[PDB]
Amino acid sequence: RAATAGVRISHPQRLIDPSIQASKLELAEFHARYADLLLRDLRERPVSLVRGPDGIGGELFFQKHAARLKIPGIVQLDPALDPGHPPLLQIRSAEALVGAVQMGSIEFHTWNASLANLERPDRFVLDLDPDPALPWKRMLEATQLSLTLLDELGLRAFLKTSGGKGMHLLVPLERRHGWDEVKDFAQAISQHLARLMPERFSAVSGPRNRVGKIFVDYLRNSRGASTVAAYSVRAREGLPVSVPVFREELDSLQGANQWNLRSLPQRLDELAGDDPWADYAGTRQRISAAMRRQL
Repeated sequence: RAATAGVRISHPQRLIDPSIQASKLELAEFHARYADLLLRDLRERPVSLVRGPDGIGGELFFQKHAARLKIPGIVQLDPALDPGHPPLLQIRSAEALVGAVQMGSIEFHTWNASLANLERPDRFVLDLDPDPALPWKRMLEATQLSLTLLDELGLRAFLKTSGGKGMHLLVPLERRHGWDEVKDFAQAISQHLARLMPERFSAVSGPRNRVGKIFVDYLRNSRGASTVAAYSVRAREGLPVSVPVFREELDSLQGANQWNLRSLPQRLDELAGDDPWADYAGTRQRISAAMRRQL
């Protein structure tokens, strides 16, 4: 089990994705090999799991809580953090990560807060969700326009493909605001973009509210909500990976799912050390009165 973080994988040959002949064992090995990358996000944050016991051709279980865990190493958080439910979950090691895969996990989504203080988010996320019939170039322009606004606000943002159909923007914040304050700020950004360019942006959820447009989704900033971890896999055809990218290579992208679990190695080799999110951990910013004035 040297390639699976010491974890025994049952039914190693069952297929997670028949389209590319990706087995459960392959998925487990990917998580062992890149555990450190995924842990850059998962290590100190509560995590929600997307489990697919029958692969992507079957259905998916979105799990936040668990009473009994068969994942050696997985941490069960204090029930007081979410009364009336079994413990929340936290993965802090490769063993726990691979163990989750052994138990059917395909996706890992994290909270916008870390164990240091789960009542003060350390980031907010903006997910640009497009109409399933909108040209990719539209998402490209929408991303640039969103980044320009963030720059004017004086906020450093970190971009990554979603592995699905849109782009994700992570904005770190000092732990000086409550959940509501941060979510409302994110919503204010969405609404601002919607008022400036209503033909491009929407600040209201629901497909019928973004026909031929892009919804600047701020709802993942609700306490308990979560966002796909950078470098993690999506339970979709081709097993796409969510990949951090440089703003300078944004217009060179052709989709939000160009990279997958097998092409990630090529991506890492091409970068050869270059880290799109090199300045993430060192970023120190907070919500200011000036930012609220601009919005």
